[PDB]
Amino acid sequence: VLLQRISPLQIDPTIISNTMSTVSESTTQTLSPASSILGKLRPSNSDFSSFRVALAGWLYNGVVTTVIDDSSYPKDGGSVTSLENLWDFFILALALPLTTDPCAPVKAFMTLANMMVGFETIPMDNQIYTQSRRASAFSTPHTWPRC
Amino acid sequence: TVTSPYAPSVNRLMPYRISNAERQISQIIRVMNIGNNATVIQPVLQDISVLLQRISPLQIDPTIISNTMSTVSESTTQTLSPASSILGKLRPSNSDFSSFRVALAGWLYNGVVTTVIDDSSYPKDGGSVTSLENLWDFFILALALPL
Amino acid sequence: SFRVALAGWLYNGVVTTVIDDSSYPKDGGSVTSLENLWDFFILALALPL
Amino acid sequence: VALLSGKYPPDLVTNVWYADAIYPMYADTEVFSNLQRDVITCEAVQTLV
Amino acid sequence: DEADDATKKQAKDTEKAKAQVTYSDTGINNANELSRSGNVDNEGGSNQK
Amino acid sequence: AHVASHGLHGNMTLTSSEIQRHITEFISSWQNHPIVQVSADVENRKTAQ
Amino acid sequence: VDSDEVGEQMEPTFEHAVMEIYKGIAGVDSLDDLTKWVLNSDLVPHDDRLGQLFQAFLPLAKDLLAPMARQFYDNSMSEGRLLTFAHADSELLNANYFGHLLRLKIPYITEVNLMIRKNREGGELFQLVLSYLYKMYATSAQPKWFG
Amino acid sequence: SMILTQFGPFIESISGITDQSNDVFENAAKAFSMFTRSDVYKALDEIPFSEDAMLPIPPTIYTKPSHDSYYYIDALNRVRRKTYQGPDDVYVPNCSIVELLEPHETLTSYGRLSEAIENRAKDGDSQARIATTYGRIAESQARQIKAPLEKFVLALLVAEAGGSLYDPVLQKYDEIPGLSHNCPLWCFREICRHISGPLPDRAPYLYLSAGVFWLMSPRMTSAIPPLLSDLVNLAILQQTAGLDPSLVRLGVQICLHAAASSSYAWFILKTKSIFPQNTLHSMYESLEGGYCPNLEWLEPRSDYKFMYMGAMPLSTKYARSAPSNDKKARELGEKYGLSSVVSELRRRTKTYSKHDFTSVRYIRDAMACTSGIFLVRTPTETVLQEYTQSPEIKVPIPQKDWTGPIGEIRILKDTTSSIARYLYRTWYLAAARMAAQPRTWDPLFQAIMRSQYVTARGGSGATLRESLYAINVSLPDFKGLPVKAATKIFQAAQLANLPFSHTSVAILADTSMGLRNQVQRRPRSIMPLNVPQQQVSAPHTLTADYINYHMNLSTTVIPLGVYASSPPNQSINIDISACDASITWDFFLSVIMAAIHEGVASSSIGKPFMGVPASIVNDESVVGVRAARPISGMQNMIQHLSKLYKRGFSYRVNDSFSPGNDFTHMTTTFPSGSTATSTEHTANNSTMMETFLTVWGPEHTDDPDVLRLMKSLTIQRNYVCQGDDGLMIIDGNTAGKVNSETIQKMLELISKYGEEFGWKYDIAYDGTAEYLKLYFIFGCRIPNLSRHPIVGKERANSSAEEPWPAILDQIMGIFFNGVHDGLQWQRWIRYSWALCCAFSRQRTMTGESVGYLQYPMWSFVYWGLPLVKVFGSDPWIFSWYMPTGDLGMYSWISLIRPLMTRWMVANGYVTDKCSPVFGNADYRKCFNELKLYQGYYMAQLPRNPKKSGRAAPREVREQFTQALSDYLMQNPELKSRVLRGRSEWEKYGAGIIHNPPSLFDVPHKWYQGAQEAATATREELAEMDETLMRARKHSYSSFSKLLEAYLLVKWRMCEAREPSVDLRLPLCAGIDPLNSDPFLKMVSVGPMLQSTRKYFAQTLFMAKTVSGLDVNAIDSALLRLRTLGADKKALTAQLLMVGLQESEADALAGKIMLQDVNTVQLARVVNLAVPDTWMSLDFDTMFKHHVKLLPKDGRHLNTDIPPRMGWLRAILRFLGAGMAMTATGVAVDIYLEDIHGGGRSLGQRFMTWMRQE
Amino acid sequence: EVLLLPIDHQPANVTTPTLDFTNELTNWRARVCELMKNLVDNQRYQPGWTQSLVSSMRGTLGKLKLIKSMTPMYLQQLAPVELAVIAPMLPFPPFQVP
Amino acid sequence: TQSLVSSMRGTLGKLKLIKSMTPMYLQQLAPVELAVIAPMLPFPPFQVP
Repeated sequence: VLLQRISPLQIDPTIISNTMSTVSESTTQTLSPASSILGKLRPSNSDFSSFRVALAGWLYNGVVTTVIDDSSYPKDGGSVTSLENLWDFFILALALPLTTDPCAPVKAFMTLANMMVGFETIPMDNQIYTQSRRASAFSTPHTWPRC
Repeated sequence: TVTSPYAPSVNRLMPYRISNAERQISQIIRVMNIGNNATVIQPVLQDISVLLQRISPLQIDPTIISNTMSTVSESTTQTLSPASSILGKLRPSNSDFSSFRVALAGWLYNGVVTTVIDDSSYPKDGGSVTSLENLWDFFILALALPL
Repeated sequence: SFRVALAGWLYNGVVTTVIDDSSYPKDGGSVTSLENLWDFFILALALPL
Repeated sequence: VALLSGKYPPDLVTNVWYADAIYPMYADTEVFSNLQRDVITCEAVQTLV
Repeated sequence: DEADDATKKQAKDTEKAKAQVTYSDTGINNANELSRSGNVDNEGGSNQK
Repeated sequence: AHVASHGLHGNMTLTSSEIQRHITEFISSWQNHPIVQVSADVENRKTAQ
Repeated sequence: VDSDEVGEQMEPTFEHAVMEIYKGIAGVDSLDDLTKWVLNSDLVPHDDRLGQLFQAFLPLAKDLLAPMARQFYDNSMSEGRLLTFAHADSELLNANYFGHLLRLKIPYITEVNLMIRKNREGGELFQLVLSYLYKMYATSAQPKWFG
Repeated sequence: SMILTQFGPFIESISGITDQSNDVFENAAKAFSMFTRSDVYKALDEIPFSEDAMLPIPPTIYTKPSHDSYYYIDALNRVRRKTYQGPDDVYVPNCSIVELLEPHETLTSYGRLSEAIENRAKDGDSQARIATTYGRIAESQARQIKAPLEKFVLALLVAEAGGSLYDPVLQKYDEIPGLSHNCPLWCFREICRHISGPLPDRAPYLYLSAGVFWLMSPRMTSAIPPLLSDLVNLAILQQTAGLDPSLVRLGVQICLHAAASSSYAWFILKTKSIFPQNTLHSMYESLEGGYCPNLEWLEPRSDYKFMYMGAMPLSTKYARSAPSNDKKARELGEKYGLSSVVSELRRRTKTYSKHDFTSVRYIRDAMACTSGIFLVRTPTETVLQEYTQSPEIKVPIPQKDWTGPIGEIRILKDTTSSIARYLYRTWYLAAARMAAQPRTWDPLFQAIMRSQYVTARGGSGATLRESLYAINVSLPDFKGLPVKAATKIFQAAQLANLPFSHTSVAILADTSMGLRNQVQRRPRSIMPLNVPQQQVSAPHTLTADYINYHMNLSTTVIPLGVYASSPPNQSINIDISACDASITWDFFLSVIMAAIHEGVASSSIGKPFMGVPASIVNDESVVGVRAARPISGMQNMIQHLSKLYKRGFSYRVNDSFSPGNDFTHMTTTFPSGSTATSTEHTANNSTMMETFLTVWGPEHTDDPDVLRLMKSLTIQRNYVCQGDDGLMIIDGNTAGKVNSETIQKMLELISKYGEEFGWKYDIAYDGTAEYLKLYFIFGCRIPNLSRHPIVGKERANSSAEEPWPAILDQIMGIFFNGVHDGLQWQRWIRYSWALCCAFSRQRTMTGESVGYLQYPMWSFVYWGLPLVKVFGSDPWIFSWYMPTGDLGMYSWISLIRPLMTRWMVANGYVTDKCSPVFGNADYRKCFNELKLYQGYYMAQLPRNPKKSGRAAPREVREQFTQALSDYLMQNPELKSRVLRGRSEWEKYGAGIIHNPPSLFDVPHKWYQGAQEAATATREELAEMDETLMRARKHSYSSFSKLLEAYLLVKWRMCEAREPSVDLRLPLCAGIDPLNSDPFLKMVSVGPMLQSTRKYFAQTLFMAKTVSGLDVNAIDSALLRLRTLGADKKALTAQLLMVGLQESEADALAGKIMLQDVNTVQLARVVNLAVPDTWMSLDFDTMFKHHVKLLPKDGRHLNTDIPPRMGWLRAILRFLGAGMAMTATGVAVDIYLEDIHGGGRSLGQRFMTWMRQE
Repeated sequence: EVLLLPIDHQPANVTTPTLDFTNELTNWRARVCELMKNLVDNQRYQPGWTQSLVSSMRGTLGKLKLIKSMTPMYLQQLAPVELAVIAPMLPFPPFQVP
Repeated sequence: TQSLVSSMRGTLGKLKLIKSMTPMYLQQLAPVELAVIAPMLPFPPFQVP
């Protein structure tokens, strides 16, 4: 609330539609990436209180460790051929550097490794934390793979 | 686990142990009874089928393939739809899904029962490889045969 | 239960004292299920009496 | 269809699930009676010859 | 049954519905348990008459 | 289907015959089903044995 | 209105209906044995004995008291507005007592007043036990300070 | 033969023999109206009977004592009935009605009460008050009937005398018996003959809007109309559903013994569990085979999504392991002298052991043969019976376990041995993470929830305005406005400017009693609350909705019970007797308010809610010291709710049936009508079952069996509850059915749980399942036919009834109720024709002219009446699954259109203009001669139109609208968003829609909705009458624009679909090869297998999709603007009418363009809707898989669609589905024959239709 | 003391099994699907479609190859274990030709 | 079908080059404001590197 009172930025409410108005495609295509992310993210003005909280956790990395829940993750492993899961990966790849957990790089790595399972495999740690393990599971220094 | 007491017995009597010859003779009697009778082995096989439906942690969830075929992309003016065609063709017969568990239970008996697929799944002399109908038919049957 | 556990030390030679099966973890249990972790704690703290 | 679509529970532990699912069928003594049935079968056919 | 009887009296004297210190329904098998019943005489026979 | 092919296609009209030709095709589709031709609920003193 | 103006007009004289309670438990079978049996012999009661007594006491406390007290309170409503004292507020609540009820208390201790009062009906411990039962049947509201 | 003489042609116009013309239908209506009651009963005496209908009737029904010993007077001057057999014995007796009447002026042997009794009653004569109470309650009991019963009987006669009926599926006549076999008709006319006697009149009473009149024979009893209603109910339900004659003899024996009793309705209430207990609750003792469904409640345990695994054969280990039913059922049969009927039922129930259509049919017959009256009693008797109850809290919380209070509320210590700690913890955590989400902090959501309690029969506005008069504020009365005094909108309007601390006293007023009646149940009593206490009761229902959607998330239908009753699984039906008399402040509301006060207390520090500011109280909670800590707005509202629920409720009581008995009293029951009612009840059921399964189970048993059971039986997997009912799901293990004895030990333990802290779990373990009064056996639904009676209508008030243009609509409702259950269709549809034509003509009394108001059949055919045989076609040609509108109209007209044209050139009406739809034949002459157009356009005329019309003063309405908008506002940021959107709309979006749905028409819409209860009589009714007359005389050109746009589309059917389910399984009762059509549709199409609240909630495009203004209009208007060009800023302006925040509103308006919507979405564009009959069936299957374009002939260049505007595909699927399914037989797949204009010209015509609204 | 299986079996060492794509069945689906891709890419026998349909075919088949289904994992390394668990508790004992 | 390829690449590039003052806010002004705030706290800062 205090950073809302002092900080000089607000919503520019119409960027996400003014830009991405000028996207060009046919109407014959069944799936529209523009409308996909443009209705899959919602600005909604209440996101900013969460944003100023995420900014404010930097003062107390020691006692609170802000992370991202399971419900914002693709919750199935996703698919690279799936456009909406690709956009979900885009949202996470932007979001994840702002939090204060020490394991955000391997979150960003194993999210994409969840995104493609079947195009390849990578050498890993064990038979428990394999490539199809949930992205949020690691969250610790030792679960960082040698890969 | 099961528990038996380690104590001095009260000298009871459970008559159950036999040799292998009696079991083999009883196998001969039962198979001789069952010989060339189609509708006799089928309730036993169905009993093992419903028993395996009881025991298994696996739940057949056929909507997930509709979920993943919802995100494929194509044009609209092209009116041969492979995704909608395979959703219609992947719709089974009169809501049966027992046949998989029955086929899985049929591995217990080859010497009396040879589980073959129906001739009705074969695409009715239609071998037209341009017919995407027949092409999805070949795909379905080619996955189904090694079971 | 605490006092009869403290009391069975006297009369070990006729009656013994055990913990029931009902306070154990159900059906084995995994080291992932947090309730079974705490149940292992409760059991392992209760057993040396 | 059953080949292409298959789903586990989100939190399944094998020894837990198979313990709960395999235990209550073993309170049945149905298998033991067929042994004595086969005894009487073999004794009857040797008696017959 | 005597474990059930002393268990019910234990529940009556703890004044709770479940006797917490119960004498039966443990996980410890006691199928070779024998008490001094009136079925047997001193010679070791039945007491029907 | 051949007499209906002699029926002119653009002048389809509901008749009772038009109802029950689809009834016959439906019943034949149910009859040619691979499971219901062999499944039957009642035993025969042999299968029950 | 005295607290037992409704309590004295029972043709069984309701105190003589709670003098009946000693046969609910086979080992009790006497009123003085009941008064010895509920208390821990320090004039603090057993929790369990008093709980079982309330288990027996509540059907006598509800089944007749609420209808006939509603009758008495409606008869008093027919003749003027008054000041009606009683104990155990839910008596005034289930018997649909119209009017402002408020829950007050003395700035004193009351149980030793129960123990000093001579020539009261029943035993000297009977009064204390019954007083405990009255404060059981009461709710958990504000005592609100009679001043 | 008499009705044969007047209905020579008509009775086979509707039995599939001769062609149905219009003229004979109106001749039939003439003969229907020009008719009387002596003709009724001489038609009844005309028929003979065939020696199975006859039964002896005891004369002890008739000679009866007086009502003088039945009532008495309260000490506080209230009339009250003296009880004779239990405290339930409080009703109307069948006695002494002859001597309380004065004969009518222009009638001879009928009449009404003498008035001097009521003069003395208004003077206070005691016996006169008793007499007028008895007379008016008998008036009320006879008031419960929709229509004259005689016309129902005559519809039975004119339908039934057509005889046997051919079936086009089975190629046979039916084998149901005719008139000469029913005990209800013969016994009915026997009762009327003996009661009337040799007197010249015959009808024992006449129904009238002004009130029922009685016949004066000395043997007349007062409870004869419900007996006659039960007779005519069973009289219909034989010959319209195929009941056997024997169980109807049983049911009428029950009814005659009921009318012979002391009081009728008391015996009916106590008798209601004979047909289920001896047939349903004892069925399938030892089976041998059958076929049961195989379902699976899937892995998301709140999805209500079902994959039907197919049929499964049965085995003898699936016998009834439920406990015995001998003792209590035979004691019930002995207790009321009815051992014979119980012995017969327990005989014949044993005789069935095969799960087929016959056994489930017999269970359907047993369910149907019970009574269907409405239990009517005096309102004072209700509010002194059920509102005088307190729960039995045997183990309360000890007083040592609460802290020092904070304000009014003490807090639980957490080291408390009582059970309520877990309840405290659940509501604590739920309030905490409820206030943690910012979705509660949307001010638009604030406006939604403030608008939310503008529903649910708001009353007590009088007591609000005089309590507000007592607390000394100035008051706008708004003189000269029609309805407003009886409105909750006025309640909100008076407190649109007022401070909270100046209104906190006014939440202490009393509460009005609104009454309803039920089928075989005691009359429920809804109550409203005034708007400040409905306003302050918010965070309670916030956390309740949180529990029911997030935490325990149990429920808010049909294959729920199909899964529960499936044989290896086992169900337990758990109710409570009288839920609302249990939630008191003693054990619940103290803990509830403490936990909702403290759960928010971490997140709430200085937050204000709308309306309420902050405050401060002290606490003894830090008992060594005492301080005072400030209080936030959540805690302020909870602090105000605390004294209201702690105090008790005051209820005003005023009836119309006892002369001036007004009183208020204290009652500690939570109200049945509130926003926080049902959700809180569900949350409490779920939490108590959770506390059970968590701690209270293994704390109170011995064996490992029941505890080893209940470890695996948590609420997230096995429990569902909605208010009254709860339900176990007991999973069948690998050994099959769970052992029963463990379950009986468990359920007596649940009964202990009920009795020990103020509950009463009505536990019913029976091997079957009920849920929301829907019965399921072995995965087969039972249509209960008692709870949809044809004749009865609940009228708990003696207020005069609305005239003729809506009784016909309730006949339509009777038809749809008969549709949704498994009734014999040959004999249901023809009887529906009989009723439908029986209520056609009206015989007005307008000035200077005797006017006749006549509907043609075609209005009803527009409303979904299936035609039997039209234009020389085959009889019984299509089904009743037609969508009741232009869709179904189109469907059956386009099935038969070339046969139509051949009938057109017969009796030659030819004009050389080759129409694209009928060719050489015309349409304008004949369809007006047949008055196809007249009925077709009369169907869209609005019915029962009451209007304001008085030209009220505009300034006082304008300040009323302003006060209403002030009530609509709490934040002017809402006003900023919507006025900004109005500016954007007046820039761009205005014009091309002709009707924007907005949020400031919503005060105008609230006024328009508030002005619909004036019940004014003369002028607008005369305007509706002349509107119908000028609609009748007006000759018409062509059809609707929707229908003319549809008539270019053709189709082509071939290859009936593969089967969906196995036919050898009984899916629902009453459907089989014998009930050929709807069963065959059920087999071909397949059942829905969804809850459909979830599925149709997926359809609504807005996320929360609530505003108070029919959000379907929002989404439909958005999609109309989408297809009609309209650059993005106009779409945002249409959404800024709602005004979400404009940033995500801009985002949603950007999304709507490029995303391809669901098929069901585009229905609302063209104002299409799925009709009610289809949700039993699985529809989405045959939409997105079977109706299709690019037919099997190939492509045609007329079967083309342009690349833009592919919204047509949905509507082509809808119309093809309607054509594929309205016909009888299998739902055949349907292919597109060409559309005659091209998709461009066709969709251009739809553009031109949507140019207007 | 032998259950003759038709498909390859090995036991899983984990107790919380999750997805991988290495068995005969997932291999088999991948094999028949990539061969279906060779069918649609056969240049002298099927060029007579539209390229939009060809790319939609390739996308549908590639997704159908990389579908996520626990059925082949179950059938390999879970199901014969409980087949062995059940197999003696039968009224009709097994009867197997090699 | 290559139009979605082209529109994907265009959506990516334009989404890369959207304007937003937020990154430079975080890079220049927000730690300055945060440092100005940081002593005026009831709960003084407490960091782990």
